[PDB]
Amino acid sequence: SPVPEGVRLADGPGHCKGRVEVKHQNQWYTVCQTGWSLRAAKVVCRQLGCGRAVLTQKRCNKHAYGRKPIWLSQMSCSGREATLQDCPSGPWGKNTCNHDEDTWVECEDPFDLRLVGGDNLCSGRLEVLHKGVWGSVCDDNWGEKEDQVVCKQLGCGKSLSPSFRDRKCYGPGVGRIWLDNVRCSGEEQSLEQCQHRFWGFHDCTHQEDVAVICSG
Amino acid sequence: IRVFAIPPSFASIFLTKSTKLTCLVTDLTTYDSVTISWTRQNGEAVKTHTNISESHPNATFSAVGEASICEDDWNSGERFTCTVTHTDLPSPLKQTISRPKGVALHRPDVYLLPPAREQLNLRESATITCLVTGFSPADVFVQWMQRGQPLSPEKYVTSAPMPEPQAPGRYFAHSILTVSEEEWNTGETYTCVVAHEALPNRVTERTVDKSTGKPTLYNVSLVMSDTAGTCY
Amino acid sequence: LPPAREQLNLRESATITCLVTGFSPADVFVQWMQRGQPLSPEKYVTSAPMPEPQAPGRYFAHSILTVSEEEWNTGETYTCVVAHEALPNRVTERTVDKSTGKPTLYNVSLVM
Amino acid sequence: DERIVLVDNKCKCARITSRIIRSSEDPNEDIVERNIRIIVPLNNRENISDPTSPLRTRFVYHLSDLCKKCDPTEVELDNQIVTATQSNICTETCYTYDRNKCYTAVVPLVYGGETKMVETALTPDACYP
Ligand SMILES: *[C@@H]1O[C@H](CO)[C@@H](O[C@@H]2O[C@H](CO)[C@@H](O)[C@H](O)[C@H]2NC(C)=O)[C@H](O)[C@H]1NC(C)=O
Ligand SMILES: *[C@@H]1O[C@H](CO)[C@@H](O)[C@H](O)[C@H]1NC(C)=O
Ligand SMILES: [Ca+2]
Ligand SMILES: [Ca+2]
Repeated sequence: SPVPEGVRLADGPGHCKGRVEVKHQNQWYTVCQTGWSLRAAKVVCRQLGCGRAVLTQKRCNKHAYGRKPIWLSQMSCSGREATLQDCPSGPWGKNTCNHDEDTWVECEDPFDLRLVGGDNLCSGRLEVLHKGVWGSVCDDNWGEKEDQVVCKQLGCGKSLSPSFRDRKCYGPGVGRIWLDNVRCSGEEQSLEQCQHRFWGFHDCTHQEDVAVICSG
Repeated sequence: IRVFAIPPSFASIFLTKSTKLTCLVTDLTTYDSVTISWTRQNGEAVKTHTNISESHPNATFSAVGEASICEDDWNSGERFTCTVTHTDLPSPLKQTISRPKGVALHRPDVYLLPPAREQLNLRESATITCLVTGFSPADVFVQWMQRGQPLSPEKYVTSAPMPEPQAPGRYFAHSILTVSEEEWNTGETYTCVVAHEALPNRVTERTVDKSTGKPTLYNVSLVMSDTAGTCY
Repeated sequence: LPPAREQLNLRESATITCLVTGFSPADVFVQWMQRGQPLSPEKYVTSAPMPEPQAPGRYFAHSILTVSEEEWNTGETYTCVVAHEALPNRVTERTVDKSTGKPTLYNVSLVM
Repeated sequence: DERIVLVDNKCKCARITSRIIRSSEDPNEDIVERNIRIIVPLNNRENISDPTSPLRTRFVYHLSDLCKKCDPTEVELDNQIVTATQSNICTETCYTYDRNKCYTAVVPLVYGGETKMVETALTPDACYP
């Protein structure tokens, strides 16, 4: 049986949304396996690295030009397993695609962060990308532990504890306060891996923002 | 011969994300000469999916036939009908289905009732109750969870909506979950997820636990000071 | 089941549940009486027998009566008389009230 | 370690903890305890952002509006992820000040005739500009 070389998610806005297109040896075709739970969508999203699977559904075919043939094996995958290579597949046989429907999948935008307002980077206001928008992080709880996690992710070195005397050189923000009550205990790898309140809910003002100055 | 055609409720639409139509046929004799057909309002045919189940104690056969049409056509108000032909029946049967229109939307309330005190003295089992009420129309989906993982369906039973005697146009339903007494005394947590069309976000959640219930002790303490004008 | 406290807090009505299980065969009749006087059939809604998935051969049902908040607060009593052939006297009763519960305490401390 | 914090309000300085004590040995005879700790200010005024407001000598503490949850949570349904409303109940008065917050005011300053309004610090230290 063919081994998937990759997934591309064509016919969708960007490459984190669209129709599931398994790369068959040489020419590739669309797949409509039954029991398409979110577990397989999570592995599909992890193939591209977009982020977390949010939704999967099969859409009615009304002159959608589904020229791509269909596969002949199932892909029962536990979701916590590795790439599509390491999940069992049926021994060829017939297809489970009775109703002619395309499989849809909706991944999420990847995370990103930066410092704005500081010279030669490694300093300034904190902006985090989510839902395709940048925003500020509240300073209600900003311990020294929460400062070093941001610094190493951008490779700016250990923070030098600049206090608030030089934190007035960046000013306030205008964007939405995405994060609040951030509590980072361990190093982890990303700020999103910490415990926060929620995306979009806060009790802060643009005057109270977070400024992080690393070594550089 | 009896033919039942159930429409797809919004509860199925929420989870399956697919609108399918089923025409249950009961008391069938010859399954080699039957045809489950689905047609639109003009006469166009729709591709069907007929599956024949196993045998029955009363020497009858059950016919299950799925027809799939996506929600854009169905929610617009178009009418469908089911036809079952049999070589023993001189005339094919016609059963039509469609979704009603013109009903107001009222937000439902969620109530969780802890188990009775006189039940846990037997050291046998407990019973938690999830109550949803005052909602229109009569469509509701209730599912229980524990630690973020769905429970086995048997552990709980959900009933159909019933009218409310004191308020016209409003209904209610119930859900019952059974758990061990030692599990409840340990301090595990449970969750009742309720979905209805009239909710602001379409999904609501409540949680019950032994610790956060009715306390026997109310150790209230009040401290007065003339200098503590701020609290960290 | 005593009525929900939050339902009373919002001050519309109260919900009294009569949960009866563990009877066989499927033959049960529940009624609602207040102060020894049976209430009208239009006061409660009666469920229907249906098998218990856990233990086969057992059926169960329930009945709910809505009461006014002031009527519930005034201290009126309610009961759920049940009838079953297997019962010794064919009549069993369970009764609750507002006072039905366990006595609480208040260890108030005032630090002047 | 044996207590769990439910609410940690700062405006009303209210804190509620719950704990189960294994009294005796029967599992059905363990008491559930609820502790409430309230610190009341005797010098703060009606409006904490206006020094001219009169003094406050009446405090009301509703426990139904204190132990309330108002933040949508994520729920997995094996086919999608949805946001769920915790409570349906969701202008509150702040009795005491908050350390994590800054309180400022506008005051007229006259010198040589000209009047220069300047931002003040009602709180002693709080945060810095
Ligand atoms: C308590 O004091 C505040 C501050 O004076 C009042 O809110 C201010 O109202 C003025 C106009 O009257 C605005 O210029 C300020 O922007 C307001 N402050 C804020 C933070 O927005 C508030 O109305 C007072 N409360 C009462 C009950 O009088
Ligand atoms: C009363 O307070 C004391 C401590 O001051 C505590 O030991 C006792 O348990 C409290 N009473 C109750 C009924 O909780
Ligand atoms: Ca702050
Ligand atoms: Ca905060």
